[PDB]
Amino acid sequence: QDERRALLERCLKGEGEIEKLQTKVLELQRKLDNTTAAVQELGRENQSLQIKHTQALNRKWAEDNEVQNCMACGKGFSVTVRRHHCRQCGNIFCAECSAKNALTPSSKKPVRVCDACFNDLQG
Amino acid sequence: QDERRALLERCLKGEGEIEKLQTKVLELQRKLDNTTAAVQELGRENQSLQIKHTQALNRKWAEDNEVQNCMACGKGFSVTVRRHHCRQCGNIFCAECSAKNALTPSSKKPVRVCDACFNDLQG
Ligand SMILES: O=P(O)(O)O[C@@H]1[C@H](O)[C@H](OP(=O)(O)O)[C@@H](O)[C@H](O)[C@H]1O
Ligand SMILES: O=P(O)(O)O[C@@H]1[C@H](O)[C@H](OP(=O)(O)O)[C@@H](O)[C@H](O)[C@H]1O
Ligand SMILES: [Zn+2]
Ligand SMILES: [Zn+2]
Ligand SMILES: [Zn+2]
Ligand SMILES: [Zn+2]
Repeated sequence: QDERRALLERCLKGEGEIEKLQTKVLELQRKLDNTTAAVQELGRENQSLQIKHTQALNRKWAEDNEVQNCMACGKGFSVTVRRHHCRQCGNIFCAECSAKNALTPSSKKPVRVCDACFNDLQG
Repeated sequence: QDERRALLERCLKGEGEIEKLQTKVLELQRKLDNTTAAVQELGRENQSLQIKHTQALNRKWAEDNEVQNCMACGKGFSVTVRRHHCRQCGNIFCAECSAKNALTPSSKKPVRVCDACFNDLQG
């Protein structure tokens, strides 16, 4: 009589704690999936950055004969299509791929830079 | 009686399943806490690289008026203690803290750089 009246309580209360726990689990799962996806994107991004920073440090003024085409548009050099350098990356380009001058740490007066390095300086 | 027997079981099984679920809840929390900690850590890392990167992509030839001391030894500039620039970072140094020349992407010939940037460009 009162025996089953209390067992139902224990049971009903249990089948209820379960439903709650299960919900908490689907919850933490999604949040885990969410944060896991982000920490992985950070791992890739950190390797991407360290690598680019490294490549930016090796930068050196290129030797003319080593570059036969504009490092930006691929145009070939000749007597009519002369060489120019970017004071930022040290690469060689035609005049149309280095028509802009910018303020760099190498000179007080703006110097020649390629389009890529120009936009990097944020201006 | 068979009714009382069944109920007890229903309940025991319920208790069994709850235990499993509670451990799982704590497992997912442990993992979510570790990942959430790893996220903030790697995030600060990439930010620091962004900072160092943006900090370089904003360096210009420092104005002499805005630098009253060698960016390296604090040595103050005078009529005799002249100002000099490092072509890699654009900062100002005394002749003693910028007595070295190195190869940069800004010129074909070695240019004046501070001790830092020299050894920075691996000597
Ligand atoms: O006059 P030229 O014979 O074209 O010589 C070129 C110029 O001196 C370019 O200077 P610039 O970058 O200031 O144009 C330089 O970057 C090239 O390496 C040289 O081949
Ligand atoms: O000649 P001075 O009167 O000292 O003028 C300084 C020199 O021209 C320095 O050239 P340098 O770095 O190539 O020596 C330059 O870095 C400073 O900005 C100038 O104020
Ligand atoms: Zn070109
Ligand atoms: Zn460039
Ligand atoms: Zn320097
Ligand atoms: Zn000094």
